[PDB]
Amino acid sequence: DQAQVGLIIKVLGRTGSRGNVTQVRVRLMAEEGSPDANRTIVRNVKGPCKEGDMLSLMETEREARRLR
Amino acid sequence: MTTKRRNHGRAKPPCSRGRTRPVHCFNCGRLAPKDKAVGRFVVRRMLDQASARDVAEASNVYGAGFPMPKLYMKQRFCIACAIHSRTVRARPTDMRKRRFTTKV
Amino acid sequence: FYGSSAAKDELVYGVVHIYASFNDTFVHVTDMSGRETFCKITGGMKVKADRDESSPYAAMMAAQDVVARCKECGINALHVKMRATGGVGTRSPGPGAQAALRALARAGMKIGRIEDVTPIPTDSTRRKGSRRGRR
Amino acid sequence: MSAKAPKLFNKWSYENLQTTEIALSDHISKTATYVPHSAGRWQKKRFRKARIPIVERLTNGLMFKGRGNGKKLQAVRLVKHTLEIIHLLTDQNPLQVVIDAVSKGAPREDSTRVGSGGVVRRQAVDVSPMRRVNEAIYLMCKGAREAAFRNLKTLPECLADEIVNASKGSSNSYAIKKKDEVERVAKANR
Repeated sequence: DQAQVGLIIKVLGRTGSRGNVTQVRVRLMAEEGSPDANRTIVRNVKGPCKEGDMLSLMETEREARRLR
Repeated sequence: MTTKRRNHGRAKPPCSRGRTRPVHCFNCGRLAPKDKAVGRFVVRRMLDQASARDVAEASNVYGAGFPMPKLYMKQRFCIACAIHSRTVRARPTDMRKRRFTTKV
Repeated sequence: FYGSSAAKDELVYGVVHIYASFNDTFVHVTDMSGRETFCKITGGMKVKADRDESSPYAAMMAAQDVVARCKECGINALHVKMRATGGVGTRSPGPGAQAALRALARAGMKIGRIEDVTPIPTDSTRRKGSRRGRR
Repeated sequence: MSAKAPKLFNKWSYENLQTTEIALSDHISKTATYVPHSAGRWQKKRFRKARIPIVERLTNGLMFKGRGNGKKLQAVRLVKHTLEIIHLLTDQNPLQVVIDAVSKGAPREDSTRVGSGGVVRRQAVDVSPMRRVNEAIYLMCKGAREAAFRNLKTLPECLADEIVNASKGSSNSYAIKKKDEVERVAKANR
């Protein structure tokens, strides 16, 4: 795997409609000053989240919702 | 029957033309008169903000170097078309008479 | 090597035609000539199931095998030309646009002088459809 | 003195322990209490369930399916045995093995139904921290009941087996196979 920490920088808002999934933004604290222009990816999350929560990322360069 | 709309859903006034050319739709290919047809102007981005950053990094002569172009188009829609993507919606009586002219 | 050896240690400008539609996405390779080419990639090779061959994921997965084959052709810098659809189609690209660009940039290829090159008519033939539309 | 500042299960020490992951550190907490037996109010608020260790949470969700099942005190009787077993098998403090297993059996990415058009669509959806914890626990301790259901001769021992193999990443464990197969859809389709 890749386990790449990121801090939930804020609650982006509510996306989905099941009452299940929320769409939230992740900020990379994984970087040590390595170049990232991404630089804060939006990620869909499963279950409850809170700000300052670290979580591992199995993927990077995610725009989440897209047009689909 | 009842005159629901004075201008009849047209920008064509009575006693002038009585005929204005048909125009295709960019959805379903339906034809309607130009005046009836529902015009919008899009100004569609060629990159999302999120991706704009990443590409402007790898650029030197572009992005920072010149502001990115956009795809411009006019979009003439049918009635049914418009309503279903909810960019035109039903309004109460007082509001239906309002216009905003050709400005956004 | 196979690529540059008389343009080596200097950037070389390819051109990349990107055609995004709602059935597939294409990524092509041209060299500021268009008379000779090195690779033709389709979404449908990377991802199977026809719905998902025009999806964002298709684009990005394909894009990495642009970069793979460009660095063997001496190509480093890439001009890009984004194309929507035909002149009797729409004026909208599919979802495979905006995905491909970012995938290439992040993969260390330079990108400059992006353009919008698409066939828009002064006027053309009767558009496919009917008077009453598709319904 | 010698039980004022010192804190044990009854011989198992919490100094040794370290949180294995850095994704999780506010949903995995350390024990100080000498039994995982509950007596408090454990929920009232959205996060108030992460103020407490994985041990307590696990022992409560250990089994259900009542018929005259002895609930909490009974569960604790099995906890004791399973800790001794895990200890001599890893040759290391059993507690710290639990810390590991909960993290490494958890699915870290998922994919869900969320599409429309008479059809479903799947996207890569990251698993939240508390969910990694909870889901892992449930799967491990589901495995237990199924293993002894008509089968084996073992009563606590299956728990110890599972917790070991989970910490090793071995696909014997009921938790590990789930993480595996889910991620083969959620990193093969976005």
